[PDB]
Amino acid sequence: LNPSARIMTFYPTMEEFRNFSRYIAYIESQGAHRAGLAKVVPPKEWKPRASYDDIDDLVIPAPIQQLVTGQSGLFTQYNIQKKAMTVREFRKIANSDKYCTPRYSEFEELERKYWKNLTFNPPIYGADVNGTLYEKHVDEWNIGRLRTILDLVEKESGITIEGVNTPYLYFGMWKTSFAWHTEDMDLYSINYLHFGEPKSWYSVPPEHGKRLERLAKGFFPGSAQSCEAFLRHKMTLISPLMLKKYGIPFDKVTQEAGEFMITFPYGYHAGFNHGFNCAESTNFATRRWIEYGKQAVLCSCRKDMVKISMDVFVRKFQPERYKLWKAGKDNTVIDHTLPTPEAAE
Amino acid sequence: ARKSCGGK
Ligand SMILES: O=C(O)C(=O)N[C@H](CS)C(=O)O
Ligand code: NI
Ligand SMILES: [Zn+2]
Repeated sequence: LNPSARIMTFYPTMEEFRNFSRYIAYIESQGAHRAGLAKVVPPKEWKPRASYDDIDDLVIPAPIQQLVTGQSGLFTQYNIQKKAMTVREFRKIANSDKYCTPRYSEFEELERKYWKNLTFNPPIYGADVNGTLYEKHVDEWNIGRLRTILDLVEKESGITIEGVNTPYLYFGMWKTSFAWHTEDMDLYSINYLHFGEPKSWYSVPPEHGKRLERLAKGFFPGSAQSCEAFLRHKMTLISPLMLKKYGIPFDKVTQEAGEFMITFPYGYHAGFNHGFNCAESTNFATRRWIEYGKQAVLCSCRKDMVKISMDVFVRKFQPERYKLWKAGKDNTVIDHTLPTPEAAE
Repeated sequence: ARKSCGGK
């Protein structure tokens, strides 16, 4: 199923849309996960919030200015911390003639401009804001409470990891970027574009992720020497033309306001914002993720990087392998094509 | 620990 591992789009009915975990299992039954990324368009009758006009005073405590350095499809992005600002102020800048989206016809045009201009006129990204724009009463696909097994971390050990088991908000402007990465602990992430201009994505199938890694180590050998997991630093940008040149399979997709993107364990992805917009995101899990989390290769070189104890997941969901794993003897080989166990239905 | 999207 989905042998091309191309990014799939889904249009669930409200009935199917109601149960989050269940629907993720469904799209996995259709091979969605093979692409590393999937889009889900909500029922048109569905909205997370009534009006966004009341958020103008919302504080973005730590905007970052993205200074990209490099050439020929290979870049390293540096972040400059900026003083806090309100959504109102941020929007002013995003729409200012200096930072506004350029003119263009077809996305392919805007895309060529992004890759041409990204090292010029460093933009400001309204990233990693703690919070949610969901109304408290919305029970479908609520990034605040998705009720997946990732909830076990909090339930068991009381541990909160912001952005991972709590929601983040992202206020983008033209040419703001997210570098190539998989999620912390190779989890899933969910991303909802509340409003504004599009967000475009690139994705490498999990079954090809190791090839991207090898390519990246070759391009940035100093960085790979210093840390195995260096891509987790989220500083590495690589153009689609470069992927093509080196024969890394990938697909692209553009996410529009009102649409969800789902990323899947060990799906590498990267992208950029088209212009002023706002997205909400967090991580989540399924039973299938557990083996990924056990095998995730993590950043060594920075302190306090996100690390989740798998012990609770292995004891609960792999009791038969628990002693083996604790002994370092668990040899399980991940098969990226296999759907989550919940898809039996 | 926190999730962070940006390099440095
Ligand atoms: O939702 C994601 O997995 C993701 O990579 N989001 C980035 C933040 S790292 C973004 O929207 O810019
Ligand atoms: Ni991500
Ligand atoms: Zn590192």
